[PDB]
Amino acid sequence: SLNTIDIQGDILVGMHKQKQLFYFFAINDPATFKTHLASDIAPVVASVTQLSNVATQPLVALNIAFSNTGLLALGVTDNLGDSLFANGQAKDATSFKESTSSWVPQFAGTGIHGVIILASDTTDLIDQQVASIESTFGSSISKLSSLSASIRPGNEAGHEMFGFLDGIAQPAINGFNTPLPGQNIVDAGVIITGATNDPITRPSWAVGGSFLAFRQLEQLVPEFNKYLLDNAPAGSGSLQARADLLGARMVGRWKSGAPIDLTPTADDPALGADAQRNNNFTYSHAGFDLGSDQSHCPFSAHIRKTRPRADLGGSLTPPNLSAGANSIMRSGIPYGPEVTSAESASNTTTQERGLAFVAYQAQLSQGFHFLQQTSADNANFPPGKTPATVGLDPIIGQNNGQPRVVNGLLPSNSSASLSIPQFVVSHGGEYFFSPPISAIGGRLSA
Ligand code: HEM
Repeated sequence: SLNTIDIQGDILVGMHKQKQLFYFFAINDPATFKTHLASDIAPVVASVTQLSNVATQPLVALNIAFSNTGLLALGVTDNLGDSLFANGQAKDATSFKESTSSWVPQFAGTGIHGVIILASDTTDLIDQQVASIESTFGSSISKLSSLSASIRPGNEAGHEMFGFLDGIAQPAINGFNTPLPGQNIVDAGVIITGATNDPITRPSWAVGGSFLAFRQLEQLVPEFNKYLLDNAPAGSGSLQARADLLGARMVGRWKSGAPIDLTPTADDPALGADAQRNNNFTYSHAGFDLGSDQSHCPFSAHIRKTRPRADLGGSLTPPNLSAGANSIMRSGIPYGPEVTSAESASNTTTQERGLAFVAYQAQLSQGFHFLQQTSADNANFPPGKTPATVGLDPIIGQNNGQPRVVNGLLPSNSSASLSIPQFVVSHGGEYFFSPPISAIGGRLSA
C-alpha cells in the first residue's frame, strides 16, 4: 500500500505556501555533496504525511528532484524506466513543435543536475534557507538559475496570471484521496513510481518517487486580454462580460472556476468555489450528440483537451473514469510581476510573467508529454468529432511559432474558426525525478 511518509509532499499535496523558489543547481565534488545531501537536506524534506496535517506543516517546506545527469553525477547508473527522463526535456522539445533555440540557455542542455523547491510564506524565510544550504554545501552545490514564484494577491489568490482559478482538478488516488464528485479515480502507480499498478519495473530505491515535468511558461496577459475584447461575441452584457465568455470558452472554466459545461452562458462564482460541485461533469448531455455538440463546451477548450472525460469513452454520468493513465498531478505556481499600468494601457508585454508549471506522473510519455503532443498540439484530438478538425488548445497548443487554428469557440457557430496568436510562450524546462525521501539520505548519498 501507499507509504506516504516516504513521498515528497509537493507530489500529492502541494506546498501550499505563499512563496516558492525553484533553485536549479549543478553538483561539484559529489562526495561532499552527498554528505550534505544526507545531513542537511534529507532531514528537512517535507513528506505528504507532514504537509497533510496543519500541525506538522514546516515554516519552510523543501522538496528536491534530480535530472538524469544529476543522478549520473551522484554515480547512479540505474535505469529508472523512462526514456524521456533519461534524454532530458531539451531533446524532447521538437515533440511539442518548439525549438530549444528560444529557450533559457541553462535549460537548453543537460547541465542542470537538479532542482530544490523551497516554499514559505515570505521570500525572506526562503532566502534564509537558501543561504543555509549554500553555507553548508559550500561550492559542492552550484546555482545555475532560479525562478521565484508566488500565489497572486488579494482576490486573485489561487488564480493564474490570465485570471482563472487554478488547482481545482486533480486525479484522486484510489485508497488515498476521498474522491470528489466528477473527479477521476486512478491507481497510485499512475503518479507514484513503483506504486499500485505501475506497470514499469523501477529500481528498488526509487519506489515512492515521481517524475517532475517543469516548464517555464511565459504568459502574454495584456495581449490575451486585448484579444478577448477584440473578438468578443455579440450579445447582451458589457463588452468585458462578452470577452469573459470567450475566455471561458477557451479555458473550459470561467475565471471563478465554474465549469462552462455546467453553466455555458453565464458565470456562477458560488459553483466555482464549491469542490463538491465544480468538477461534477463528463461533457455528456442527454439530448445532445457528444460528437458534434459544442454548445456547452468547445472540443478545443483547454481542460477538455487535457482531460477529455466522455470524449474518450466511459460513463456519461459522473464520475467519468476514462484515460486514468493519462492523468497528471499539477503543482504549478505563477511567476513574475503583476501586469503594470503601462503594459495594460499599451496592450503589450514588457516584463516576463507566467506559470512555473509542474506536473507529476509515473510515466512522462503518458502524462505531460502525451497531453502536450497528442492532445493540445493535435488538431484532430479528441477523435471522432464532427467537424473532425477540433483545432489546437488555445491556451497551450503549439505549432512552431505560428498562430493556432482553433475551432468551436464561438457559441453562434461551431464551424467558425479563429486563428489565435500564442498567449503562452515556452522558455523551456527539464524533466526531473523526485525520489522517495528514504533515497535522499540513502542510495543518493551512498
Ligand atoms: C501557462 C500555461 C497554463 C495555464 C495558464 C493553464 C491554466 C489552467 C486552468 C485555468 C485550468 C482549470 C483549473 C483546474 O481545472 O484546476 C487548468 C487545468 C488543467 N490543465 Fe492547464 N494551464 C497551463 C498549462 C498546462 C499544461 C502545459 C498542461 C499539460 C500539458 C496542462 C494540463 C492541465 C490539466 C490536466 C488540467 C485539469 C483538467 C481536468 O482534470 O479537467 N496545463 N489549466
